[PDB]
Order: sequence, then C-alpha cells, then structure tokens
Amino acid sequence: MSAALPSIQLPVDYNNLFNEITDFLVTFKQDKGPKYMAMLQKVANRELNSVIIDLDDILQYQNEKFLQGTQADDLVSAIQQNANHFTELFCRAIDNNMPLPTKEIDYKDDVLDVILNQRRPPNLTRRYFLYFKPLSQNCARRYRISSKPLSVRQIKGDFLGQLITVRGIITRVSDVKPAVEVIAYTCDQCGYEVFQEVNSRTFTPLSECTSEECSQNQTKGQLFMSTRASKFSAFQECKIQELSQQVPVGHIPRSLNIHVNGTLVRSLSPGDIVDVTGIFLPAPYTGFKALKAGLLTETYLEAQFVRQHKKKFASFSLTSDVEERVMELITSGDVYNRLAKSIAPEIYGNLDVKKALLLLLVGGVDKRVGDGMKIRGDINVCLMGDPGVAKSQLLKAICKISPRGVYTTGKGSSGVGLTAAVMKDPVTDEMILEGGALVLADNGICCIDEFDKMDESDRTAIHEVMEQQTISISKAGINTTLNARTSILAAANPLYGRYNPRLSPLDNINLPAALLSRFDILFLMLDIPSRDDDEKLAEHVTYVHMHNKQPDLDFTPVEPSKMREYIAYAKTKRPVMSEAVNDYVVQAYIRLRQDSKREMDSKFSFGQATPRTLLGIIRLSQALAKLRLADMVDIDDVEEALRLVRVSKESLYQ
Amino acid sequence: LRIIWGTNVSIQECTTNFRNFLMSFKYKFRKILDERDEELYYIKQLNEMRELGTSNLNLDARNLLAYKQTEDLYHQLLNYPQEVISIMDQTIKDCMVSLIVDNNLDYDLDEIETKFYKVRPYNVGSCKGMRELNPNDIDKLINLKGLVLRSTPVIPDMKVAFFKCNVCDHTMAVEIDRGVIQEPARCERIDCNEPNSMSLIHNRCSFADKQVIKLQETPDFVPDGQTPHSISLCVYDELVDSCRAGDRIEVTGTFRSIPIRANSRQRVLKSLYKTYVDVVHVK
Ligand SMILES: Nc1ncnc2c1ncn2[C@@H]1O[C@H](COP(=O)(O)OP(=O)(O)O)[C@@H](O)[C@H]1O
Ligand SMILES: [Zn+2]
Ligand SMILES: [Zn+2]
Repeated sequence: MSAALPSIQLPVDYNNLFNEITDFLVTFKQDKGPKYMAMLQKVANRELNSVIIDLDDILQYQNEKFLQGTQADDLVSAIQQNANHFTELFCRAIDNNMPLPTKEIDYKDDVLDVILNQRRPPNLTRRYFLYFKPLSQNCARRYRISSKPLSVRQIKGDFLGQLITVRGIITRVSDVKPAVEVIAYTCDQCGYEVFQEVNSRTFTPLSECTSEECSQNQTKGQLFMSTRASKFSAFQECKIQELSQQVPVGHIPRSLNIHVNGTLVRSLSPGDIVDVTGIFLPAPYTGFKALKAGLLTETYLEAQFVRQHKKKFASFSLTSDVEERVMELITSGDVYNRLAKSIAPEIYGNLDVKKALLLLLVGGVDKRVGDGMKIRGDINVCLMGDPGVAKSQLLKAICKISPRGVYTTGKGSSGVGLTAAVMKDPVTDEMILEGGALVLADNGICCIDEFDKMDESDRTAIHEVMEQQTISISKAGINTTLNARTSILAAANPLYGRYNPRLSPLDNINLPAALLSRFDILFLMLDIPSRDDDEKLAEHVTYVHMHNKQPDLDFTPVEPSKMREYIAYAKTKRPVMSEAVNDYVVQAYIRLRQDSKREMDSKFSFGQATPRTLLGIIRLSQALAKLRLADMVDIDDVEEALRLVRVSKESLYQ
Repeated sequence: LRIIWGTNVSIQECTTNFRNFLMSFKYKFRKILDERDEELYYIKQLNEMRELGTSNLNLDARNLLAYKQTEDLYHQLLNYPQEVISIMDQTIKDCMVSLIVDNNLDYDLDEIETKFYKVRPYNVGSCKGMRELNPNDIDKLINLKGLVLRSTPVIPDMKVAFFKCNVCDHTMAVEIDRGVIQEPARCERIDCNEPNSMSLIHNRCSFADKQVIKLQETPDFVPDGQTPHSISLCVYDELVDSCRAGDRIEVTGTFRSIPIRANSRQRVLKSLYKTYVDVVHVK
C-alpha cells in the first residue's frame, strides 16, 4: 500500500553522516595525543561515566574541510534539529572504535567491567553516558546564533526538540532514582538470555518462554530476570519558573518541566539562575479524556548541561589566571575599605556598615570542641534607624551579589513560608518537604525588612537561629531538628519614625534585648540636618540619577563575580590567634564591661556588653586575618574591631 | 579452577583462606592499624559458642583489613555478600568440624549436622547516606546511621507451596523458585490424569516473616540545600521486635531496587524502580 506511507526524500544522508562523525572522532588533535582519544583511553581506564561534546570544534573541522576545499557537509544545521536520533548514532560510532585498557582489571575496580569482560541490542554494552553542551555565542560570532536564553512563555510550538537554551529558576526537583533502559531476562532451561526493551513509562513483562531453543521444543521452560545484568540509568525531573524582567506587562508567568538522566543530576539545586540547554520534547497525554479532540500531548525537555552565572562557594579551585585576578586585586592595596566602598555604591557613604556587611558575608571561623559540640563562625547584623535614610538598597544589592540569597517581607505568608512544608511529589509517591525562606538558605545569606512588623512566631524562630543553627518543629509529620546554617540581616524602624533624642535607644526602639543580646552588631542610623553635607549628598544623588554610573572617582569598584571569587578564596583559610592579642582582648573586654555597666545605666545607654560581644570581636578579628590571608592574628586588627563597635552609636550623642 | 558466572569468587579457596585467617588472627589490627597481652582474637568466639547452641555470628571488616590474606576477601564479600555468605555459612561448619577433630565430646553431634549458620558484618566501611547510591553501586554491603519513625506489621510469604489434589487421596508439595510458585496443574498422571485438577490451602503452607521500617537519615555531611528523607527497607525473621521508635541506630544492609504495579488489576509496570534496602545487621 503506497497510499498509506508514500515515498518521499530529503537531503539527509546517513552514509556521509557516519563517516563525517567517525573521522571527527579521531582527527581531533588541535586541543595523551588526540585528546578526544586520550579521553577514550580514560574511558578504557574507567575514569569517567559520561562523554563530553564540544561543537565549536565540529565547526572547526567543517572549517578544515572548507579550507581544504572539501564538501564540508554541514550536520550541525541538522543536529540542532532531531537530536534524539543523533544520540543512538554517536553511541554506535564510539562503540565501533573504543581503544583498549592500558591498565588491568582487578578485584578493586568497577564491579561491572569484570562482567563486561566475562561475557566478552548493543545498549547494555555501553559503559558510557553522553551529555552535550551547546556553544557560547561568543564563538558563534567568531566566523559567524541558534539558541539564545529563552522563556517559559516563548516556546512558539514549532521548537519541539530543536536545540535550545532556557533560563529561569528551579523551584522543586525530586530525588534521583533508577529506571530501566534494558531488561535482562534469562531462561531456566535454555540457559540463554532475552533482551526486553522499554522506552515508555511502562511495559508488560515477558513470562512465557519464547526462547530460541524453546522455539524448537515442545516444553517452554519459564524465564525470569536479573537484578544486576539488567541495565539501568537514573531519571530526575525539574521545574523552571520564569524570570521577572522578561514577563510582559500585567502578565502572570507560567511553568514547565524537564527530564534528566544519569550523570548531571547533581548539578541542580533550587533557587538559582540557570541556563538549561537541550531539547524540548513530547510525551503521551491528551488532557483528561473529556475535554479532548485527539493527538494532544503533555511534554518535557531534555537535560544535557548546566551553566549558572552564580558560582557556589564549593567551585573554587585556582588556576593560572584566577590566582592572577586575586594577585592584581591585592596588589593595589587599601583592599578592606576598597571592598566596603564597592559594596553597593548606589547609596551614599556609611563605610562602617558596608564593612559590617562584608564581614557578615565572611561569617567567621568554624571551631569544633571535639567533645560533642562546635561553635559557629557565623554573623548576625542589624541596622536600626529612622526612615528617610536609605535602608533597602543594601539588602537588594546583597541578594543580588551573594549566592544562596533570600529576601522576605515582614508579614503575609510568614506563618509557614519561613518554615518547613509537607508535600507529595509529582513524579513519585513520596512525602517530601521543601522549606521556607530560610531553609533555602544554608551556608549562605538572608535578608529581612520591617522586622518590627513581623509576628511573635518569626521572633521565636530567629531567636533560635541567630545563636544555634537549628530549627525545631513539633506540628505534624515534620518532627525535625533541621539544619539552617544561615546568616541573618534584618531591618525595621523605631516607633515614631524619627528618633526621640530625649529618650534612649533602649526605649525608643521596639525590640527586646532579651533577643537583641544575640545581635552582636547594631547600628542606629538617624538623620539630622547640616548646611554642608547635604549639598554634596544631593550632588551624589543627582549624578547617579543623571546617569546610573556612580561618581567618577579615580577608582573602579568591581563585578560580584570577581567579588565572590575573592570571598571564596578567603573562605579557604582558618587562621590562628596568638596570646599577644588574647591578653589585650581580655583587658578591653573587662574595660567595656565595667565601663558600660557602672556608667551607662542612663540616657544613651544600651544594655551591657556580653560574652557574645567578645565572641563576635573574636570572629571578626579572625575574618580580618582571613582577609589579609595569613593564618595568624595581628594586634593591628582588634583596634578596628572595637573602633567600629563604639563607632556604631556615635550619632547618638550629637 | 572453580568460578561463578559473571563473578571472580571461588568457593573452596575462600574456604581455605577463611580458615587460615580464622586460625590466624591475634589482635593484628592493634599492630598494623596503630601502636596499641592476649591471643587469637577470633577463635575464642568459636570455642565458646558450641555448648550454647546458637546459629549466628558477628564479624568485622577491619580484621580482614588487618590480616594478610583477607585483603581481597574484603572487596568480594563487599560486591557479593549474599553469595560470599552462602559460601561462608558452609566454610564455617567446615571449620567447626575441622576444629572438633582435635576433641572428643559427649554426643552433641546429633545437632550440628542438622544446623545452619549465618554471619553479620557490622563495623564496615562508611557510606554517605542515600544520595551516593547512583545506580552503579546497587546491591552492595552498606552502612548507615539514623533513627526511627514508623513500624509495620508482619508480612508472611509462601515458603512451602502445599497443594491439595482433588482426588486419589493424595497431597502434593512444591517449593519456591526465585520467588514464585508454578502450580503443577496435573493430577499425578499415574494414579489419575486430570491435567488441571488441583487446589490450594494456606493453613498447610509454610510462611516467612518480613517487616518494614520507616527511618530518618542523620548524616555527618550534607550538601548546599539539604533536608530529611524517609526510607523504607526490609528485615526478615529472627530479627523481629528489635528496632522501633525512640532509638538512634547505626546499621548495615544492602541497597537494592524493585518495580511496583500500576494497579491491583494487571501486570503493567513502571519505568522507574522504587528503591529499598534489605537488612544484614543492626547496631
Ligand atoms: N542616602 C540616600 N541616597 C540616595 N537615595 C536614598 C538615600 N536614602 C534614601 N534614599 C531613597 O529613598 C528610599 C528609601 O527607602 P528605604 O529606606 O530603602 O526603605 P524603607 O524606607 O522602607 O526602610 C530609597 O528608594 C532610596 O533610593
Ligand atoms: Zn526457552
Ligand atoms: Zn488425584
């Protein structure tokens, strides 16, 4: 019947496809030996589990063929299409030619390679996954595209399976789990194997003996399956949500799903900028069987590669250029106050507080008791002060630059959205939990605003957090003692908006010191006129509102990429405290204690300095040492600590 | 040479090396591990236990790591624990009666030949929770540390498939074959030939005991953004009524996989295999 399924043809030609590929797979020497083949030797060494695909190199071999006058025979123009077919062709091209194990197999190696060599479709002979990654357009513009960062909303239908890069944010991914690709069915009697293949969600097993010897047999002895011979590879899903600045006007953005497998499942965590790459693909759903017209499709996308403009702290390792970055950074000097200058220059002055935020980012130093306890190298900061003066530019710059960052309001969904949830998972029956604003943060930063407007509950929780990095819950299923490891930064205003200079900060302010004792730092940022300072204030404000570019100082404050770079490298040390500084610190503690107690029980008097004050002095001195990048402490730092401490409240006296 | 398919595990060589390590282990790990009187660390267990009639035994990993001839045994009990232990349960009776040869005894020999034996590797190489178990390393000796939430009741399982013929005053019997039953439809052709006449009774058959336990995982390290998980597993008979709510636990077992049905209605299954753990020992 040529009516159904009639003939038709295209320029696609698989015969040259395979030859082009497999010539490329071996002609690579431009960037051991043919390093692609050396990597294959590594694969023979069982060094990796997933092959890597660069594509500007494929462009470059097409350039080779071009420069030599050969029919370059472009496939990328096709591979950008229909990628799901190319995958089981590339795998065949490699299985065709895998080099030999330069090392020997032994009892201490992958337990799979032995079975490989014991029995030494083709899918179960594959000891290698593949995960692509597309070009960065910086190279596509070299010599002259296809896949730009795109939306949840801008699919346009026709982009099913075409090569693509989407940005957005991951809300919730389930846990990694295994899934068949090929069955291992063995015969009781024939002693031979059967390869039942599935690609669907589902199948129906093969029970009666259709074997090849049982074919020529009356009796049909039953077959069964394996738990190790049967191939496997994992399967995990993730949901993007759309970026704000690209939502059109008044429009509620929408959702999307992706599927991942195998190796790259560990490179995804919720809350981040991302550029997923891959291909958008269909699957079998039609709505739900009444609101239908046929041929309908639920759908998904393929994961093959992850880049994110936010580099977490545990991806740090030096090289022959980033160490140069840190060098030329440190070379200029004035590095400390330069940093605290470059922190959010959009807003004016108060270097003392920019510096305190920098130190909040440093956190401190972790120390373990070795007797069943540790103590946090962690910071908690506050900036009490009247309105009018800038307050929020700070927190937004913070969560702009710091990773693992979080903003919340004061009231609204503070009941549980700062806390642990309970939820069933889509892709698998299981009772998962995702947490509030805080728990998305850990070994990272938060920010809060209008603390005074929040509930007593948020106070009950944060009173735990600032000192102890746990959370305790006794509501339902969730009975945890959950780990936070977070760094608090709130803000609020006093009771009357502007200060009461005839009342104390201990009466003017709304919060109790039963909590605020935990607040190692506290600024009081209020405003009184002056004929001269506000002139150039307006100069600053007006020049920034004139063009976003900050004042044209002989100075270049620098990107947060480089800043998180330096923070991460300074997070690597763990310096030491001498006794020469210890004694001086002890004396300053006793000074401040007796002084503040006997003297400051009065007008401008806040409470009393504490052990926590001392512990914080210590942590911050450590951080200073971490910034100078020496493993010990100088006496030249504690002076800055206590300076900044008694400086925090200087404007209480004017 | 003797060897298993897809495997590098000898029975009798394992028995010999087992026996030689067993006759030779004298606080070696004090010596080779560290700087730290006594003699023949293990052998006292095996001398004492006989008069008390017990078919169990515990076992470290380090004492293999200490003795010379056990370094390769480590990676092999590791990979093939139920197989290496189907060996050692035999090597143990072998060593038993190779050690009784130097002794004359009252007739306790009516039992040990009828006996079984089993082992319990407890203090083993550390494992990092659950996330580590990408599918490369399924079905392997494993260790964990956490606490308890929920306990189930007893799963029984057919262990002797009794079978009542309908006629000829005859019973029938048949056992489980990698976890199934293939009812003999026939009627014992000789006496009577009715090729599908037979019945089934439960009150005859032999039942196993299995239990499942919900557990909360309590690592020593976690990644950036972590939170609890709740895992199920399977213990089997002679371990029941041991671990319950109110206990922290260090544990061992084997990580494994299994699919589930789509329904109570037909055999159509899931591409993704629910995971679990079978149990080897609890601390
Ligand atoms: N010192 C300043 N320089 C420039 N702009 C400022 C300054 N202080 C306040 N502002 C402006 O006024 C607003 C102050 O809001 P902010 O104080 O951050 O939040 P809230 O007043 O709710 O605590 C900001 O939008 C900011 O641009
Ligand atoms: Zn057969
Ligand atoms: Zn009968």
